[PDB]
Amino acid sequence: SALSYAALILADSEIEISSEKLLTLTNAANVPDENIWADIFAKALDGQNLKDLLVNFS
Amino acid sequence: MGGIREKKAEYFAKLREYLEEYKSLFVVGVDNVSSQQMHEVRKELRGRAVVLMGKNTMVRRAIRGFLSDLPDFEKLLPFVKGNVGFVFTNEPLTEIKNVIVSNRVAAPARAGAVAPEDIWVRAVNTGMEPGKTSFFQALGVPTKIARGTIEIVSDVKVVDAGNKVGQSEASLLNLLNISPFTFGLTVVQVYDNGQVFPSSILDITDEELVSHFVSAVSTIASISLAIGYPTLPSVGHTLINNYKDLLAVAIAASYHY
Amino acid sequence: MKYLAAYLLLNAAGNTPDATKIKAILESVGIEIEDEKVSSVLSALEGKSVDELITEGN
Amino acid sequence: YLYLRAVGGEVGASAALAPKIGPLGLSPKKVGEDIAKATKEFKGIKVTVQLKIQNRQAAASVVPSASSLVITALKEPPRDRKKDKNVKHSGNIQLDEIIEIARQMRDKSFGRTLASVTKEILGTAQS
RNA sequence: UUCAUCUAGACAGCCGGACGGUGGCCAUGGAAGUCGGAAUCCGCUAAGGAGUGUGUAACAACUCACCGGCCGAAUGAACUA
Repeated sequence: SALSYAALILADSEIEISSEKLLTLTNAANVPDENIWADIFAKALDGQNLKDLLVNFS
Repeated sequence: MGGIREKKAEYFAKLREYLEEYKSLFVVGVDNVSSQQMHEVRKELRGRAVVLMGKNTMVRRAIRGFLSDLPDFEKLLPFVKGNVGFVFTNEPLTEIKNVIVSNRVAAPARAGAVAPEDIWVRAVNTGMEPGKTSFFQALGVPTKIARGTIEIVSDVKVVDAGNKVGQSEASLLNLLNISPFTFGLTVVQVYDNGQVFPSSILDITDEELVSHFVSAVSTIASISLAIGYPTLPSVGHTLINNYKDLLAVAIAASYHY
Repeated sequence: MKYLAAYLLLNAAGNTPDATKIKAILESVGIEIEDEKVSSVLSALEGKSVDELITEGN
Repeated sequence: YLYLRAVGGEVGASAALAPKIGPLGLSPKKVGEDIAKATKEFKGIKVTVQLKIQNRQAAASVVPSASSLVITALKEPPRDRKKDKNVKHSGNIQLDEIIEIARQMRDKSFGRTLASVTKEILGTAQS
């Protein structure tokens, strides 16, 4: 997903996963901003260990 | 053959326009490669875009640079080595290496050359009649006469990578008919667009990126499954997590329903 | 990594190259791109079906 | 390779075939047949034929060749009687004739381009 | 002193490379790089001469030309006193 890929790149670069930072990467890609989808995404990512989730999975 | 140029400043002048005509400029090593092999290798390049001349007349990339705005001086340490050419091309950097570096032709090693890789000689009958077996023994190849033929006792490494091959060593190997290396235009270097690439880059991984891609793909996939964020790939798994976890509470416990 | 996520994100949108997008996304991240890393990823990408590589997951 | 000399149409000469050894790796008049069949028209100037030997086979590297190709096209057997100026016989090859000789040569020749190949044959033709 | 070669890198030495038009007409027992005797273009092109010497009856290799590097600053040939 463009939104999931944007989150993993933002964490790899060392920058926080928020609405501004996702919006700038999303705009550079050329994909239109949709308020609901990045807002859910930041909310889903809230309270998470990105590192611990990333590795297990079937 | 006579004294007449044998040009100076004239062939440089043709060469001047040649770096400027083409985007991508390579610094390349013929030394090893035979010329049916080089000349064939060059046939490939030539259809696509072409190679031209120098000594120190080559090192004069500076004049070419001076005409434009690109390098001087500024380059890391001018990488040129014995036996260098320039390849001027349309062809992007990465592809040029795969043509040249992958497709090399074979040929024999040489006396006084540094071995590029480990050299071994096999055990079995040489097929040769009694004579100076001693020459083989001198190198540290054990041989003995079995069945009236010279045979090599065992497989062993005669020379390692990064050590020079002795003059005796080379000659004796050639008589055995043992060769083995890959020859073609070793790439020392690349210029494109203000950027300098050395040879480590130029062997261009790629399998590692597949693994990293698939792992990146799994990071995304993982994030997707666990997170619950339902565009096309993730969805059926995300629903399953909310069960995986219920079905699950049953297994440890000891209420039966 | 930065590079991997950036081309993946673009692939989801459906399009990519050196200056136009790869450079644009990482620059949108606010990070300075190493050219050698972009060049290596692109050279590797040529003649590859990204969708097929994804279909086995590893 | 270990090389040899030949005349058009020759077989079985004592001096040329016997001491140089009979290819086929034995049994001359194997090769003596093979060279002779191939040789073409009247003897003229000697050609190289070049010997390569394999297990119970002989093979020869024979180029009279691209110039013998010129002879066929022109319908003129000699070569340039009065060198580089003007020939005694009037063998002017056409431009269409020379590119077709170049087409056929292009495998044997290295040449990059067909236009490159036309120079190489033309340079041979003039002299 | 006179003529040539040198920072576009000479020079002493050491190191290193060579595919293709194609083994070229005359004559002769026989020249085919190299006994005698022609023209001399070109590919591609770091570069790869229809060839410098060493050969066999004749053919039969290997080097050199031409070209590249390690070093860095002058250089050698002719005459004259």
